[PDB]
Amino acid sequence: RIAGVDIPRDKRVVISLTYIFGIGRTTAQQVLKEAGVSEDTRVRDLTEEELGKIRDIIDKLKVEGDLRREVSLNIKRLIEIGSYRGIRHRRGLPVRGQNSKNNARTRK
Amino acid sequence: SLKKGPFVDGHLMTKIEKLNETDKKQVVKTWSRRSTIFPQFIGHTIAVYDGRKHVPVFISEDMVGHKLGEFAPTRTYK
Amino acid sequence: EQEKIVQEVTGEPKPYPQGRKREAGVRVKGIDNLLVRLSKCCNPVPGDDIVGFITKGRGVSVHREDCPNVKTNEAQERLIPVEWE
Amino acid sequence: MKAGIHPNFKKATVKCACGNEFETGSVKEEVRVEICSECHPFYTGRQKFASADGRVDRFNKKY
Amino acid sequence: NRLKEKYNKEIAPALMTKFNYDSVMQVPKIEKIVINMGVGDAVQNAKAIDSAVEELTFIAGQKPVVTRAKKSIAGFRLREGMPIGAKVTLRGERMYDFLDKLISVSLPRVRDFRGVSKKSFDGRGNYTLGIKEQLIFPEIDYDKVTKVRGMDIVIVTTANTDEEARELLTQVGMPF
RNA sequence: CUUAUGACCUGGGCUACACACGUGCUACAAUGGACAGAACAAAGGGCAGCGAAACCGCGAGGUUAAGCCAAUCCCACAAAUCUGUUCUCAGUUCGGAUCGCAGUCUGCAACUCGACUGCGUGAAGCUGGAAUCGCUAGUAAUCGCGGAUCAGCAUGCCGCG
Repeated sequence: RIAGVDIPRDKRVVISLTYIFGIGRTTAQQVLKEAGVSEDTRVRDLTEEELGKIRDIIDKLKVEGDLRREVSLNIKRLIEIGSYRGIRHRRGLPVRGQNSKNNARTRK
Repeated sequence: SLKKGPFVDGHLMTKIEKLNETDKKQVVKTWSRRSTIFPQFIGHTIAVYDGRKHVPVFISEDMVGHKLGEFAPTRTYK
Repeated sequence: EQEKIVQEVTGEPKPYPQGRKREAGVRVKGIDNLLVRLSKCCNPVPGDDIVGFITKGRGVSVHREDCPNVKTNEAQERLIPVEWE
Repeated sequence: MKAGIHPNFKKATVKCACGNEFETGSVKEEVRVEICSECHPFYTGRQKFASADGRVDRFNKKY
Repeated sequence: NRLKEKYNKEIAPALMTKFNYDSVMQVPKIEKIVINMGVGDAVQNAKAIDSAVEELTFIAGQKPVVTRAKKSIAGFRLREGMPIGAKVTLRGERMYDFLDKLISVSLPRVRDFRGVSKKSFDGRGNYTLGIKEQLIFPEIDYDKVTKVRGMDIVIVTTANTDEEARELLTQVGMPF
């Protein structure tokens, strides 16, 4: 697959492409705005000239590994420079600014 | 903030321009946790007040975009 | 049995949460009232002089110079000549 | 070469979506590829995107 | 067939002058390609052994062989006998054509493939491929893929030293 | 009690978190989700206060600014509803936390410690054990809106259909 990980062949055009890491719903709409494929066809049933225009737009964006690097780069950045928000990423506690006596069960 | 520039207090900009003009020198007890970090501050060590003491910290080429309040552990835990 | 008293006295570090009665005792290069801590690499006592290393954060370690940890320091600028006061 | 054990071996015509036509001998006859190695940009020396994108910020004064 | 004419007419004269060997007999070759499977599923599932008994045959039609572990291992809860993984051995014409599938086709389907491990030689002139996912080439057919185990590939050369097998794979086209 | 248990300033904290508890919303979907069309309220508030229209920003909004000390003008285009389109029963086109980056406002200042968008990420959960709680008719549940409080901030509480 273009992302290196598949889309299911029977879903619609927008939502199958949202399984691509880094690509959500509104990122899919900007691509298909440039593609112009009406967004409701079987993605088992396309042409490659149609899908070659799908490829190079994905080639233009931070999609597969690059978006996996740079946030993990930022995690490795801010922890190793102190930077208290680094410690909240570090210990297993919330980051964005919350209390602590309450639930916070996404991180312990 | 958004477009007013990164915020500094007048005393912080004063002594660091006295620091940058001649030579790097002793640490500075700031009480301005609230202030940002400018790219001129690199290599300047300063003392941030934590609530009960001024903790000395370092500024490198990576600790640039944030404020000074990222380096003030005010709530110690175990 | 008095070695068992040494076993039962574990709990004297328990008065070192909740603060301890401390002066400015490690005078930091003539400047007082700065966050420093005693080094656990080797104990800072008046043998050789005692030097404060600017850490990344979480305190300043008074590493007690002539230590194998203080001698192998990358970024020698972080070492500060401080006073035992 | 035991008979009745090995599956067949047919001269494959491997084709990439960018036009890279390639020849092997395989079990399947036709192989149509989205991105081959010659289509892959890391084989094209530096790839165009991530070589220019992998920079750190320039301690961004700009605003 | 394509790589052998490339290897004989182009690659072999190139490396010969590169290190000044005294004969064509001293020019190193890459003889055999052996592929391990090594699945320890038979402790839990004997039917999971049948996956990649059938599936590895589709990669290269030389059928892999039952590999029984020759020591009973209680820490893995494993007795002696008790087949663990399969063994694809491959030497000859199709194997460079298997390498033709590897460089040209397979490697861009590793979904975050980059400059692969340089220093993974045994100090002899032989190389191992670190592959953890088996969906590398368009035969794999995801809907008929229940088992997610990858594949281990060994490169065996006649390289008398090691650091020209370094330079062999570059002229072959192994990316780094 | 008193050159301190009083007064003033900075900054911290009242927001900590291995863990239980009440009390509240958003959900675990097809009586749903998504998009589009159509139509319908009551009550309250507005002078350094509301800000129309207009233009620009994907947007939160910015810009300038009519009108309104008010049944005149503005907040404010209500939501559920209805009709199409698409979705087809799975941890998914449900979930929306958690988290990254990019932003906007107010204010000296949003780091601890604000709200809200924009992009991404997409877990827990697929009606919850023993036991318990509310309700006699516009109530039960359900859906939005207004206001005190406030520079700023509501899943809070009043009050309204």
